[PDB]
Amino acid sequence: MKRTFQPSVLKRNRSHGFRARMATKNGRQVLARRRAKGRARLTVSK
Amino acid sequence: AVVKCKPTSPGRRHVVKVVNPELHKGKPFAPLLEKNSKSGGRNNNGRITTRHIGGGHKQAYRIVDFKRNKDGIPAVVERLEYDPNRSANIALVLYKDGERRYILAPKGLKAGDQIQSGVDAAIKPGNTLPMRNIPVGSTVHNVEMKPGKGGQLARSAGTYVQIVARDGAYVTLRLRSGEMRKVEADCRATLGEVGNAEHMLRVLGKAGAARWRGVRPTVRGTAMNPVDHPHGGGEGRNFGKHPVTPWGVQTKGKKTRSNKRTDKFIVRRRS
Amino acid sequence: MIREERLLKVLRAPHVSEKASTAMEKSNTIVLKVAKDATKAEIKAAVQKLFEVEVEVVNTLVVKGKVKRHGQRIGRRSDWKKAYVTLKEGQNL
RNA sequence: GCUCGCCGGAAGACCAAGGGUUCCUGUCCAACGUUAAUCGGGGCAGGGUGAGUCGACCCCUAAGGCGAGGCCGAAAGGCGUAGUCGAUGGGAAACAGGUUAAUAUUCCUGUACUUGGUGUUACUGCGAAGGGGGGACGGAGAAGGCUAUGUUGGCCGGGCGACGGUUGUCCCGGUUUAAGCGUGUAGGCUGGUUUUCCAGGCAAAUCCGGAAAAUCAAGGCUGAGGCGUGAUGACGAGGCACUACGGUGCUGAAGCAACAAAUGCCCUGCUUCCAGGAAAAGCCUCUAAGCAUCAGGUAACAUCAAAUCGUACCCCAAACCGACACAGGUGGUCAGGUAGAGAAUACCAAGGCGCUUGAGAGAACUCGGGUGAAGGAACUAGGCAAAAUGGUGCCGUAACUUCGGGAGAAGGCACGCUGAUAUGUAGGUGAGGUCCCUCGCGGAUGGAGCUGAAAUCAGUCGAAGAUACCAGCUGGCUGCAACUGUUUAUUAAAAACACAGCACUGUGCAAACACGAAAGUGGACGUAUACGGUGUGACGCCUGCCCGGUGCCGGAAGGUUAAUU
RNA sequence: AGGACCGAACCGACUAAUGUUGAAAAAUUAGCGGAUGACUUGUGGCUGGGGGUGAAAGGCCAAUCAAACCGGGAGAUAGCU
Repeated sequence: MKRTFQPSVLKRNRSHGFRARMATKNGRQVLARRRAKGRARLTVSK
Repeated sequence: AVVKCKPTSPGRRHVVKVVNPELHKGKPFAPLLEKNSKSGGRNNNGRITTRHIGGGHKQAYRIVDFKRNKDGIPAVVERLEYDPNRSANIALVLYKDGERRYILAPKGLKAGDQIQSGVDAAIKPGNTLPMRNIPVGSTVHNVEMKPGKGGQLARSAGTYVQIVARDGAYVTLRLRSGEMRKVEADCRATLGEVGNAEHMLRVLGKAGAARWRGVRPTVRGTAMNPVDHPHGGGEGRNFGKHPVTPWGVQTKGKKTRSNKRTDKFIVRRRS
Repeated sequence: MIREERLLKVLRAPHVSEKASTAMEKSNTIVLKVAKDATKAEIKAAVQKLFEVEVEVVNTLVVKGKVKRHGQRIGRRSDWKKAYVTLKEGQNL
């Protein structure tokens, strides 16, 4: 049966990528929280 | 012509089509076209703001001359064309200086006919004059509401306005609603009725014919749950509410006009 | 013209393999590990000025590094750039 | 290695997405593999992805996103103009053969093509963000011309048969060849060409649009395929020779014709219909400012460039999405033979597989199937399930009906093979020849060869000829819903929803209404034959009485009545 | 010509059996409906939680829905166990 995760790299990067996060104050706050936590990977980009 | 379909399938049994054999069979005049993508009745917030709009056939926009500003220059009707963007047929016309324009096709208009706009124009259908030059008791259409703005009233197939009086800088018009309205005498109108008067006599015959026109199904409030509509709910079929819109406003008799700015231009409501 | 500086940086190694030896003895092609940002023009000029042979054409590809495990710990080797450099029938590197 | 079995519109092949070394070679068998494992998509090491022409990048835009100023909003922000992004669409160019353990339209061989930079000689009005043309567009249908491809014959090579026969109208195999260049065909579209003038195309235009004159009868555009060339080549059945028996090395005949034939191509055509069918650039053309014997442009020539990134491998799957080496899910392309209407179905080809536990035994019981005396729904909530019917042609077919239907109603007959009609018919295809020629890929006659149903008559085998697979059960009365549709993803598919139609009601356009503190936006680039809301639900005959209650609509005297003073 | 007819692909899901620590957190097998349309499908886009979207089942909005998910108020409160 068709499951929920249907991967597409373009859609992934557009919805969750670094530039999408940088485009709004709330996304920038995501990156601030993740940096403060010390995440090795801030976004889906890499 | 208004022709009845033969019942060779149930979806054809009730179809009544309107076949104008005078309409051009080729493509529209390409310089007067524009792209017109569809809304699905959604606004710039991406929200549905008018229900029951979606799908239907792709349509190119035809730039129609509602202003009729080439005054004093005669024009000959090239041909009549189908316009998907409106009920009325349109006419491709050729001006003597080589300009081509689309106009609303008035009743009686044919290829070869002569049309003219402006103060001097003859009193005959297709001609456009300021209403201070049109006799009281004339039938007109494509009537301006502000001088120079372009026609806004009596544009649908078969519609028209009656100039009932002329007083000072104003004329009293009868509209199709039956409303009496004052419009400035400097406003232009085109003589005659809008053509294609048999438009109202077509019968779609099937659900799919409504879908071709971009009309999506209407669900009755009484078929819904209370959360969805004020009419919603009930074990079996129940009503016991006063009929109301989905947003709770009475929908059988309650008047909704509130425009104090324009109240002065109305002489008598439509009744 | 490309500075001698750059040309002394662009070439890293001869690539030694059976396909490389086959290319040498069948098509007069030398196979070279080159800097990742080296272009065909730069590789041509460097080989022509430092091995004093005359170059027909350079073909390039990028080799992607292999994911590996050193003591159950995940690493990855570096991407490197390989150059097939055709020499003109009588140059004999 | 030999046999057997399975798939073959796939269980073969090639991509896109997604994955990321799983690819190839060596070596190892702890763990991983539902067993063992010498094996592996497992461990470890090395190797492997080669582009001016494929794709990305790039030029161009769609929906939509962002958005200088700007408008709006406590702040955050929202909207949006100029712009600038954004493919799933438009835009330059390469093919065949050979080669590696693993890449190839990328390497090699042979033969091509495209865009730009410079520089020659020749001619010369060049130039935009502006104008015009073009690009540039739906659905359905029909038929003609083809090709892919197949069959048969001819040809060439090979063969004479493990058991009766097999020098023959016998058997096996092969009979392939591209882009490009030349030719402009079947066929489709449009009448050209020149002079004069003009309220139009933001300004000008020699361009386009328009009006008029003269003149002429074929001009222009588009266009499959064929033919020629590419090719005195390559490929090629096979044969000989090595062999580290893995695959190479060496050499290589024939390479024609007829017929059939697409869902592919002409075709973005043609015919027809209403629901009326992107954009922008590249491209062509016009001029403005500008330049004015210059730079700039148009042809032929030389010469330089065409970067960068992807390219292995899986890809209906053991490599992607499903926790698994999971009977699930996943868009596009290719399309052989016999039978068949067919991409159904059966058996096969090319190609790929036997699904990572086996060995016995032959109890009950369970699962999936086969057959069954006599009876035939007695079973059961209910014929649930099963059995049955099933094709083509022709005969024949009721009530009722909105005249279409109902209808494949029902019911019934024929059906294999062989021979004759007719040494293979009707039909289709069609060569040589001859004739004409405004001269060719021509037209007319011509009819060789090829191909080929169906029918009838006569015989003939079986229990049975639509013999397998495949493939309607039928009829009568009645409720409900007109109908085709839609729905509770995962216990409900219905009488529920929708529906065409009908009615009421709102709405005069800065519409009513909706989203939004607002600006705005949708409604709609619509205008009462329109648009919103509500109820009813095709169609036919119809739709009675009640305004006391509640709501809505109108009223404007009297009472009561806010802030205010 | 047709929301026309029969029927593959394709889309769906009416009946039965199996399966129910499944081969599968909805499938398999044998039948079944639509199959030029109100059809189906790829790629990308837009609508955001009292909000969307809904041919309307309170359906669906990432195996979650009479108010999603994640974090925070937060050690909510719990005459109850």
